[PDB]
Amino acid sequence: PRAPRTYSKTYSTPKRPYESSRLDAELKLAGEFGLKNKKEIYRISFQLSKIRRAARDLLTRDEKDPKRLFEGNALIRRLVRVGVLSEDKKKLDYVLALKVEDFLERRLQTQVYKLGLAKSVHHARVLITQRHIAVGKQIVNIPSFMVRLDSEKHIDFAPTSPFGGARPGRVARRNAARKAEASGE
Amino acid sequence: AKVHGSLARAGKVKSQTPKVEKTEKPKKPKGRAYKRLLYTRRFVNVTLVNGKRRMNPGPSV
Amino acid sequence: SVGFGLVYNSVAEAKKFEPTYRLVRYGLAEKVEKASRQQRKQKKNRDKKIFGTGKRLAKKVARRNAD
Amino acid sequence: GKGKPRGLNSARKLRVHRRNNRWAENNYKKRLLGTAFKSSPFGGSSHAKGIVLEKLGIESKQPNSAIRKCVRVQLIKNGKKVTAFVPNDGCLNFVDENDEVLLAGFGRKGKAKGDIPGVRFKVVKVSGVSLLALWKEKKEKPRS
RNA sequence: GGACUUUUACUUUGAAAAAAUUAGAGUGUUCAAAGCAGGCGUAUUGCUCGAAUAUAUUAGCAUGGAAUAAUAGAAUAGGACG
RNA sequence: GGAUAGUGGCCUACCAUGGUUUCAACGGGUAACGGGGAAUAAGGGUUCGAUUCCGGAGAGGGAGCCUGAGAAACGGCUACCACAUCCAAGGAAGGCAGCAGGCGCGCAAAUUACCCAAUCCUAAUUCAGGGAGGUAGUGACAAUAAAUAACGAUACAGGGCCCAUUCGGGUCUUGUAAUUGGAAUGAGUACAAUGUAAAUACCUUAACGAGGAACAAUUGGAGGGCAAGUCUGGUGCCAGCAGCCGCGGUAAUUCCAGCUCCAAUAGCGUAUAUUAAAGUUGUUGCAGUUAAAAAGCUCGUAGUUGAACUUUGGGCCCGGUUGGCCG
Ligand SMILES: [Mg+2]
Ligand SMILES: [Mg+2]
Ligand SMILES: [Mg+2]
Ligand SMILES: [Mg+2]
Ligand SMILES: [Mg+2]
Ligand SMILES: [Mg+2]
Ligand SMILES: [Mg+2]
Ligand SMILES: [Mg+2]
Ligand SMILES: [Mg+2]
Ligand SMILES: [Mg+2]
Ligand SMILES: [Mg+2]
Ligand SMILES: [Mg+2]
Ligand SMILES: [Mg+2]
Ligand SMILES: [Mg+2]
Ligand SMILES: [Mg+2]
Ligand SMILES: [Mg+2]
Ligand SMILES: [Mg+2]
Ligand SMILES: [Mg+2]
Ligand SMILES: [Mg+2]
Ligand SMILES: [Mg+2]
Ligand SMILES: [Mg+2]
Ligand SMILES: [Mg+2]
Ligand SMILES: [Mg+2]
Ligand SMILES: [Mg+2]
Ligand SMILES: [Mg+2]
Ligand SMILES: [Mg+2]
Ligand SMILES: [Mg+2]
Ligand SMILES: [Mg+2]
Ligand SMILES: [Mg+2]
Ligand SMILES: [Mg+2]
Ligand SMILES: [Mg+2]
Ligand SMILES: [Mg+2]
Ligand SMILES: [Mg+2]
Ligand SMILES: [Mg+2]
Ligand SMILES: [Mg+2]
Ligand SMILES: [Mg+2]
Ligand SMILES: [Mg+2]
Ligand SMILES: [Mg+2]
Ligand SMILES: [Mg+2]
Ligand SMILES: [Mg+2]
Ligand SMILES: [Mg+2]
Ligand SMILES: [Mg+2]
Ligand SMILES: [Mg+2]
Ligand SMILES: [Mg+2]
Repeated sequence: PRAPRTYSKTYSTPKRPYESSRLDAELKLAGEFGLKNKKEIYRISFQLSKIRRAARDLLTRDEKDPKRLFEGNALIRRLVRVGVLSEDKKKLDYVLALKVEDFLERRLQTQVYKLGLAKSVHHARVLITQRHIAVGKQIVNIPSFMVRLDSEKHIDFAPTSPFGGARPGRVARRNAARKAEASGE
Repeated sequence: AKVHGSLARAGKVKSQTPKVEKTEKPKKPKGRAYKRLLYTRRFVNVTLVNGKRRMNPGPSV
Repeated sequence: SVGFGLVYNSVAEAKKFEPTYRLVRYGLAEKVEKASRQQRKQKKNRDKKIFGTGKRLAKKVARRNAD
Repeated sequence: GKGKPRGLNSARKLRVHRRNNRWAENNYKKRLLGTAFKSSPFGGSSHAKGIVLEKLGIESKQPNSAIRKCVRVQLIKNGKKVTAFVPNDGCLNFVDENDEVLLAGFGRKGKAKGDIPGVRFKVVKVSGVSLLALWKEKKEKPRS
């Protein structure tokens, strides 16, 4: 009799499971952005469906409707803060033209490669989850982080792990310890 | 239909197929890395086309 | 690390208002041994069956089995 | 025209006339008459467990010719006897008389499947393991 | 100045309307599902934004409207106004 | 009038003969507690709601009643019925649809653990008590996040802004490997401290922990629908597959296998139910000459539906909403 913990699923599956043209395009998005499985594509196709739906519902309301203005702007104001919506695409008619790569572009996955730090999307992954990266003070190991506009500049190797200073790894430190004990004496 | 026809022959073919052990090969990657294997293979290097861009052609052609 | 903290004027007042589990963390109050819940509860049901003094019915017990 | 009452005040007759023609809908009739609880060999349940009476080679319908390797199972819960197929190759030897098999439908919504006449069910586990576990030799049939 | 629906149906606005849940605002739980948290500053004795909002009307209550659709009225005048 | 706390056919006396019903009474069925709500997502709808909140009901079945503000109470009593325990056979004693646990049932559902620290409740009451509650256990019910690898060197191909008479190779760069090279990390493991009522685990973090036969991803498929094989071997209308259409009788693209390949991926398959697909229930929105379907015909009560018309047109006043012009 404890209050129920609410939850929701984050993704959706396609209506026709076998489509060559759709299975290729999904593979492409997988390889460009270093994705894991179709589910990660799917999760984003979902976000887009929800945002285009709320927009559609706003655009059938008369302009200068308090609800259309209040929710219209806030939708646009969040889409800009992450770098999904351009410095001006800022009308609602434009979010409706937005697509998935616009979201996929903002992955801390894709930003670690976008500025240096990686030289791969796959190098970018293994880096992130392995604890060397930081956004401000904070280590973030989630490749889905979705880097927001004004935090873009704080992304650099973490205060720990060799790539930020403060000791080398324990692979390296083992290699220093074999050169010592063996031919050193 | 007649229900009492012969059960004598059950498992005939499976039993009499010559057993063949599967050959050891390298472990394929799992996860994001396998998917990377498909992308760079399926379309980057473009090593297979008749114009039909075959996925699994039979030996020779 | 983030946590909470308390400063009590007059330690005597901290001994009055602290939840006693923190007093034993600080050695400021003794850890009290007690029977386990199940054992305690069971003795309560056993002492339910008794009405009165105890030791008076133990004279009743003792008056029999001399036999 | 159109033959149906359009009056603003005709909702009762529209309401009931549909209630009446819903009874030509197969899956509405079934669900209302409780056919599942009554006439179904399962109780309307997803699976039913029962014990193997005898094994029956059922010859398949034309154009196909073969012997389909089924078993006859009497259900623990209704005691109703039903004849069920055994999938894959030679699994027949995995099921012996008196063996207490777990049964499941054929996925046709109770219609018979393919070239097997009258066989509306399929074996799943013998004596509590699996057929795929046995057929693939991941497990052994429990020694009785 | 305050009070007519002859009698309705219909339609507008509003009140009265539990939370959860649904939609949705705000908030970097490291992302997220969530949660309703939190955010500043000297961190020495402090300061401070929140915890919106939208939403069944079937029926009732309050209300603005009188098209549509019903309905009542003077004919053996036993009619209306004084 | 009696009764109730009180209204009242609640009950009684007398007196009337009424009350409900095709606008479906009454009865029968429900694998029926109602609602907040849930699934499905053009809309309209369809299906579900035992189950976290509210309300109801019950405590094996019925009825009775004691105490009390409050019970027709069941971890209160009395009795019958059905069960059912102990006995010295005289007798006594019981109601897990509370928490754990057992049996039974079945396709179907976890520990006879810890604690009042939190939430709140009770009492004469800060203290006592609380299987309310919370902690841990079990738990692929659902849900979120997302490791199973990352980056370079050599050797052929490669495409190759070239440099070309004749590898006359510019300087790159994609993939490839019985070839090497160092880097990284938590899955674990573990001092501690953190967490906690005490512990567990999470977060943090010393000492450890990644080179293949490991820290080895799986489940379904590869004739069509439908994404991927005319490859090899076996079988020979047999064994088997195949939701549907189909496949197998000696060259099987469909079975049994090896190889390869596709799909989804810590998840995938199967059965059943349900929704969309279904304008195949049709108000929106179906069909009825021959495809399923106009009653042989007319009358006709309920119901449904029902021509037109009665204040139009004109003239003034007051003040709002969005509009381009300037900062
Ligand atoms: Mg929400
Ligand atoms: Mg018609
Ligand atoms: Mg109509
Ligand atoms: Mg034949
Ligand atoms: Mg056929
Ligand atoms: Mg929000
Ligand atoms: Mg959030
Ligand atoms: Mg009304
Ligand atoms: Mg008219
Ligand atoms: Mg009276
Ligand atoms: Mg009364
Ligand atoms: Mg009376
Ligand atoms: Mg019932
Ligand atoms: Mg609803
Ligand atoms: Mg539709
Ligand atoms: Mg309910
Ligand atoms: Mg039930
Ligand atoms: Mg329950
Ligand atoms: Mg009760
Ligand atoms: Mg019971
Ligand atoms: Mg009780
Ligand atoms: Mg009772
Ligand atoms: Mg009890
Ligand atoms: Mg069992
Ligand atoms: Mg289960
Ligand atoms: Mg069990
Ligand atoms: Mg407490
Ligand atoms: Mg206490
Ligand atoms: Mg899970
Ligand atoms: Mg140690
Ligand atoms: Mg954990
Ligand atoms: Mg290591
Ligand atoms: Mg290794
Ligand atoms: Mg194909
Ligand atoms: Mg197969
Ligand atoms: Mg062959
Ligand atoms: Mg094959
Ligand atoms: Mg439909
Ligand atoms: Mg309509
Ligand atoms: Mg039709
Ligand atoms: Mg005909
Ligand atoms: Mg006809
Ligand atoms: Mg007639
Ligand atoms: Mg006739």
